[PDB]
Amino acid sequence: ARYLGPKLKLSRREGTDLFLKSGVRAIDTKCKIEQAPGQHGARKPRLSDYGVQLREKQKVRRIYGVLERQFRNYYKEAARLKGNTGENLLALLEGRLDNVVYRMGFGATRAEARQLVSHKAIMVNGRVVNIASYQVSPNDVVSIREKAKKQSRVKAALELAEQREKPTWLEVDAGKMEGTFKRKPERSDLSADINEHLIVELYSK
Amino acid sequence: INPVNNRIQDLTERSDVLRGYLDYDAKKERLEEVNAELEQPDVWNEPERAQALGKERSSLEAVVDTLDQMKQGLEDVSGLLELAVEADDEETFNEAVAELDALEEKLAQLEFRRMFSGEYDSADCYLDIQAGSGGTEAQDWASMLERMYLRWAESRGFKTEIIEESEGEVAGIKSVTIKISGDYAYGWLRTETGVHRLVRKSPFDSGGRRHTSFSSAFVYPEVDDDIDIEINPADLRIDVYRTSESAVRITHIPTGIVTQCQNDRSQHKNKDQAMKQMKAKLYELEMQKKNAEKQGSQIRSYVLDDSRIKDLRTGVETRNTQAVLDGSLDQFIEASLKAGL
Amino acid sequence: AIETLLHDPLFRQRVEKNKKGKGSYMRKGKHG
RNA sequence: UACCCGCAGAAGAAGCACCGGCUAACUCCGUGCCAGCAGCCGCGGUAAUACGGAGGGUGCAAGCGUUAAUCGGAAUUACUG
Ligand SMILES: [Mg+2]
Ligand SMILES: [Mg+2]
Ligand SMILES: [Mg+2]
Ligand SMILES: [Mg+2]
Ligand SMILES: [Mg+2]
Ligand SMILES: [Mg+2]
Ligand SMILES: [Mg+2]
Ligand SMILES: [Mg+2]
Ligand SMILES: [Mg+2]
Ligand SMILES: [Mg+2]
Repeated sequence: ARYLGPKLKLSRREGTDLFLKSGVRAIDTKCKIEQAPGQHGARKPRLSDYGVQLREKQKVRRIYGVLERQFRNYYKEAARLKGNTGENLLALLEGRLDNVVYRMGFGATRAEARQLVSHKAIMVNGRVVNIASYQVSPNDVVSIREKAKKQSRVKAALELAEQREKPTWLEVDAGKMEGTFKRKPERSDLSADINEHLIVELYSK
Repeated sequence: INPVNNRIQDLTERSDVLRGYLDYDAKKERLEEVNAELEQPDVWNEPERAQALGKERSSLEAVVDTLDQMKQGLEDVSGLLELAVEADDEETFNEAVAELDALEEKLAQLEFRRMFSGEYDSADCYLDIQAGSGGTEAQDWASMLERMYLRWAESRGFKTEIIEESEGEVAGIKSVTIKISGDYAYGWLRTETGVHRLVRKSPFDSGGRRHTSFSSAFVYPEVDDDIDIEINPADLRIDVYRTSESAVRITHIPTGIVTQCQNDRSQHKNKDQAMKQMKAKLYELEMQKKNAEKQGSQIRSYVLDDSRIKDLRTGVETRNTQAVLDGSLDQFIEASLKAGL
Repeated sequence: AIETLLHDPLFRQRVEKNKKGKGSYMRKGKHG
């Protein structure tokens, strides 16, 4: 139920930086980010129509740390919901508790955030929530609980975040270690490189 | 002296090889238990069983005993040689040089004995080469095979004779029976029964395509006047046909296998020959059956394009294809014998 | 039963298909 | 009983299919129309990305493949068409 293997390999495969590592050390220094993995890395075969879409799908899934069935379910949900499908899907993905935590800056990485969530560190409206797939609604305060507040990792994560670009759709306090999910993000708030449309297309063949 | 020196070690090596082939430990073990049994006095009360046991023991001892002798004899020889070297005397040296020969000879004899296990290995035999389905090419292949075999026979010192030949209209032969004659012929040739895969580019074809043909050889020993079983007169059919009046074909109904003869001038002679052949064939089939009870058909692949011959079952390859064709197949046969298929 | 053994399809004269000559033409290669 | 609190220590917890095209993923070795593969087209006859093994990858994941069976694709019974 999780990808436990090499993280930078995935990134390499994708092409881009997936932010699967903390962002202390630049991704180029840790790995040959340009060259794809394995023995046949330097060769770059011309990718098919299906294939590109698939790759795109993988990228998004990889980024958030979501396996396939769950992803499919999410997609379905998005489709069901009113409005643009890809956008909806993206929103749903964002809404995940672990993702939210990561955004806030309590986990260096999304994986870290997920771990924290698992290990009963994250209260959501004062009630300990353990499920990484939990959807954080608007006006849901989400905080570190007092036991995990002392952890040196959390502060490091926060620091890292502070270097990173801040999301408009949250509001987080470094001292209090508690953040309010103000609103579900508009597509413009998220990364432009994600071609949600491709993903949508893929799940219609 | 150098040759002598060479001979000491070589002999030893061959003895070692022989021992390995034998798998002597098992034999020794068998002898031991058997010996123990013999020692127990209750075995001789039942006579036949006792006799059987005795029979079993002696051979076991003898093979093993022979091996022991070889081991020991060789050692003795070595010692003698050493002595000679130490004490500069001619006579001793001469003795050392000489005594070894006998042992070697004995070893050779033993090996020969081991090789020819079957009862009819000593007798002369009937090679039978029948061409493939293909067409002209198959016939040609068959002919080639026949030629090879005859050359081999010649090399050996075997008296060959064509009992029957049927010719292919364009070229080659449809089929051919050959009587080989000489000491231990069947012992060599019995291995070479089976199908032979020729693979070459067909000159008989207009294009330069690469064809794959087959031909069976089938070898059976001559067993006339010794064996008790005889063909039932009702099952035996005689048949006459023209030479290429004289020739005679014989047919057996239960088994459904035939044998013919056209070499003799009158009918009577031919018929007799056919009968002789037929009985031999029957004997062979019976023995085969027995073997099976006790207990794909392609034996060799001659690939003339890539220039390699490879006996399938043994797993011995050679590139001197031409040589092999010319009757230098001894190597394969000996390997086969060693294998004991 | 030797003649029957020789007869079996197993031992029917194969002929290798051409690559450059008469039956040369392949519509689609082994790989794209 | 759910639930909660404490204890210890990364500790007890990853496989299955696939990588000729369709179809995401390629190389070396062995064999050599054999052994075998195969859903279709087909592959294999001594440089096999198609067989078997390895390394490498891809896809799913406490499951993964195969078989069966139904609709779909099939506008291939067409009312829509
Ligand atoms: Mg599950
Ligand atoms: Mg929708
Ligand atoms: Mg592909
Ligand atoms: Mg397979
Ligand atoms: Mg090779
Ligand atoms: Mg090869
Ligand atoms: Mg080839
Ligand atoms: Mg392969
Ligand atoms: Mg159907
Ligand atoms: Mg219909």
